[PDB]
Amino acid sequence: FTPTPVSYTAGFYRIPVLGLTTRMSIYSDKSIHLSFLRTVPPYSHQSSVWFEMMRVYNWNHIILLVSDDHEGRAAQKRLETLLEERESKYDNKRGPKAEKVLQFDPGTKNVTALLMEARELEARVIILSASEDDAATVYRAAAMLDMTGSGYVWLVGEREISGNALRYAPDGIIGLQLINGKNESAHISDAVGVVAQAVHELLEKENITDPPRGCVGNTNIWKTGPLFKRVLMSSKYADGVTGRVEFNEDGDRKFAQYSIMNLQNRKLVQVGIYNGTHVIPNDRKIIWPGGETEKPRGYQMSTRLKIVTIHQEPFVYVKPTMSDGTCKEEFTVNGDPVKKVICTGPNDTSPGSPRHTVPQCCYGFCIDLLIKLARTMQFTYEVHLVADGKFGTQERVQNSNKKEWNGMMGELLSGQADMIVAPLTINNERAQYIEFSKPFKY
Amino acid sequence: VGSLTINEERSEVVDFSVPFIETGISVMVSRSNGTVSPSAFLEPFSACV
Amino acid sequence: KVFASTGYGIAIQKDSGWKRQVDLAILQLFGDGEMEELEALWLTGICHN
Amino acid sequence: YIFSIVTTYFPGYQDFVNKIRSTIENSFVGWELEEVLLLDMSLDDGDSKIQNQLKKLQSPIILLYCTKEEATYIFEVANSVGLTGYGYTWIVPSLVAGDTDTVPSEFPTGLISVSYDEWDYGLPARVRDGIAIITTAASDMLSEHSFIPEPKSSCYNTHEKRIYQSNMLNRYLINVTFEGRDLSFSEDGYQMHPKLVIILLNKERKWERVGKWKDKSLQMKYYVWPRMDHLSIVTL
Amino acid sequence: YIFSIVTTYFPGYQDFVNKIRSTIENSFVGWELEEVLLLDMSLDDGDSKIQNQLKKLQSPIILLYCTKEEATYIFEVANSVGLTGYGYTWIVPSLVAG
Ligand SMILES: *[C@@H]1O[C@H](CO)[C@@H](O[C@H]2O[C@H](CO)[C@@H](O)[C@H](O)[C@H]2NC(C)=O)[C@H](O)[C@H]1NC(C)=O
Ligand SMILES: *[C@@H]1O[C@H](CO)[C@@H](O)[C@H](O)[C@H]1NC(C)=O
Ligand SMILES: *[C@@H]1O[C@H](CO)[C@@H](O)[C@H](O)[C@H]1NC(C)=O
Repeated sequence: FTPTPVSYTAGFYRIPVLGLTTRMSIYSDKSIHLSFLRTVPPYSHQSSVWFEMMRVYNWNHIILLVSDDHEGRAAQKRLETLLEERESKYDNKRGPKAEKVLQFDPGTKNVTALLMEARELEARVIILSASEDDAATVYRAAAMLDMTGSGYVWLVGEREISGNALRYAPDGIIGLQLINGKNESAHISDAVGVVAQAVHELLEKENITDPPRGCVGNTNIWKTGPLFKRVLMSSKYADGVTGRVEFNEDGDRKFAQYSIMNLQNRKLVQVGIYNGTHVIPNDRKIIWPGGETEKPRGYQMSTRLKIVTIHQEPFVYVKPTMSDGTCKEEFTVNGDPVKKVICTGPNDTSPGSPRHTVPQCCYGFCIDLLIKLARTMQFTYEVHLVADGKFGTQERVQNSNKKEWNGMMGELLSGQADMIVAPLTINNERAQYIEFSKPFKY
Repeated sequence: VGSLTINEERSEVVDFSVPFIETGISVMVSRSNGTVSPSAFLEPFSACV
Repeated sequence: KVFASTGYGIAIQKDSGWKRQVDLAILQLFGDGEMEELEALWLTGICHN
Repeated sequence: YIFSIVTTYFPGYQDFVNKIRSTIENSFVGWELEEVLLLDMSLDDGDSKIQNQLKKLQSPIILLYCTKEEATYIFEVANSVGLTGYGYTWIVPSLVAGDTDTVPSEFPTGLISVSYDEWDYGLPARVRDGIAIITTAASDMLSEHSFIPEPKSSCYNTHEKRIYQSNMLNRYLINVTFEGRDLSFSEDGYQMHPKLVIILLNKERKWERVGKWKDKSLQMKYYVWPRMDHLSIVTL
Repeated sequence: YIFSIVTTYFPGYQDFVNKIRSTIENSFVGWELEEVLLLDMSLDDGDSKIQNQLKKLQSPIILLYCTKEEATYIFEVANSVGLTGYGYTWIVPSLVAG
């Protein structure tokens, strides 16, 4: 907050000021500060360069780890907002969408509960925007819990390519960097050129008649502060240390230029030159982590599944195991072998009572349908019953106007389950939350 | 629209909404004019009497 | 007790942007109890058995 | 019931509209929603080019969110579309209801808003309430911890020696209530159970009151809403 | 199927609307009709009432009867309400038609 104590003062009377070094996003809002005019694009915007990477790497599935504060808040806001393009009347190209955006807590020394529930997802790219304390635990976690395996693709912001992070930096990570970086001097010339271009335009109106000086007595917003600020932020020149220094819709340095660096296991090395859409890799070889060199497809479609199903006499019977860890065979009227699959039912004893997640081999009719499908589409599965014990409906919890899902439908839309096969109806209301097959018995 | 079935060869190119009226290969039968029992003349009394 | 469990439906061009909407709306039609009235208007007659 | 919403990029709007949506999908009542729009303060021709699609949206209820100036301008564009007849209302929050005695001729009638006025908030009584809050919170802190901090030696020079514990004041200071009336606060920095008022821009080009609100209860005064072809019927 | 009709004070209109009425009510087809309007271009505050009562009509087909200047005026207003896009096909006789 080293720039604040002056952003307020001349903010009173609304005297415009110019920002040089800091790059946090808080100072951008038009409601908390009427004073900043930013020469260095703040860390927020650098999200889009990743979206830009997506147009030449196609890893449409994607994981995000926003660290929870206003800093990361804006990062999530912006990245989420990027996807809203492609009205689709082109004609329906595959649109990259964010997967489970696992949020965070800044001051935390154990993240193990986050990575396995992350590693067991469907994607293979990691975009971590964070701070310097954060990369420490992030790396010291991922590099040891069997996370940095090959096929993993990483990205970070400008604040993770340095600090203690490098002193725990995993291989092949990728960073972002502006062409300038820090410069206590160069942008000064740029800014005074801005104010120059502003002055000789000020004569066009010059109805200000003063910016009120003196301490006491002149307690009135100078009636041309905002207008002169619009003027200043509307200053167009093209010759400083960077060309066409512009001011954004919110009034920030528009169209700066980046260049995608990279760590060579002990050495940062530039690869490309990022400029709006101008992002081209220079003379080098983009080496990817986990000991690999080909462009890795960020998707790994899984073959396992977890399927839940209900208890029902004509479709899915339930029988306890034997008395040693087995369960008993049986044949048909034609003596045909009927299948039986191991079933981890959490309901060894009835409701209104305890509940135990004992195995209890279960079979039926839809069981037969499932096994028929398995040999047809190269599957492998593990089955278990429903915790609650009813089809599943809508309701209102907290005895308030809330709305969610009970039963197996809820055990699925939780993200817990993965596929549902049982005698489940097909209504209208339950359609707007899920996709259904074709029908298989009227 | 109109009376149109659903199979694979048609599910290849065009796409199909969820069907509304059921259908399928069925049978048609006809009733029978009465079935007077063969052992009628010993029916209307129990074994006791 | 029928053989070829299929259903009449509606056919649209491949992967358009109306499959979803007509789907939701026709399931709505079932859920609100109207197709019974329609079948009563044309499909089934009076000669219930 | 609610219909289309228009706003213009002002800081603190996505929160608003997302609150609307998240509370309109989380209701057991037969709600609905129409085409939400988006505006721009940059230039003028596109405004009338898009602010009219909402008009064809037969939405008797429109929510706006801006400041008084672009508010006046968009209202002028509305009168340029007309929109002063019976049926079209507006519900706009306090951030446009300025000093509650200025009446630009642009504002059509019926323009309701929520405000929070001193007209029962009595400055002396509120001083009393505040002294109550602070002193009783210090009391509750004493009940927690049998010691109490000291005034800082300087507003600026104490910084070289500002070496003390970490104050968990808000962890309790948010939660204090006495004098019968409960004043549990919020963590994120505002009140809980705020007392609000509702104004209506009467055709008298003024506004004082219609009804009062408190603790999630609508104490009204107009059991049927007025007008600016409407019949009344009775049964047994 | 014919919907509302709008016009102004240009002479020779009563006979027009009387024709439309008499030939729409001596015909065994199920036509209809909606709010038949009348304007006053002679007032600038009428343009407000112009947009006002103009909004009150919703009609996939419209008839209008005036001369070229008033036509430009009314159409310039209507481009600001939305009577010109998809569907609202206008119909005018050959009086404008210079
Ligand atoms: C906030 O303060 C309230 C009291 O102001 C706490 O409430 C509980 O303890 C009080 C002690 O006398 C009781 O009077 C209240 O009845 C009791 N609450 C209920 C619902 O019974 C409350 O725990 C405090 N909470 C926090 C988070 O500080
Ligand atoms: C800042 O930019 C100027 C302009 O190119 C350059 O000469 C100077 O070396 C830069 N500052 C540093 C510390 O490199
Ligand atoms: C069945 O009985 C009806 C009674 O009138 C008679 O008309 C018909 O011919 C009979 N048919 C057969 C197959 O017995």
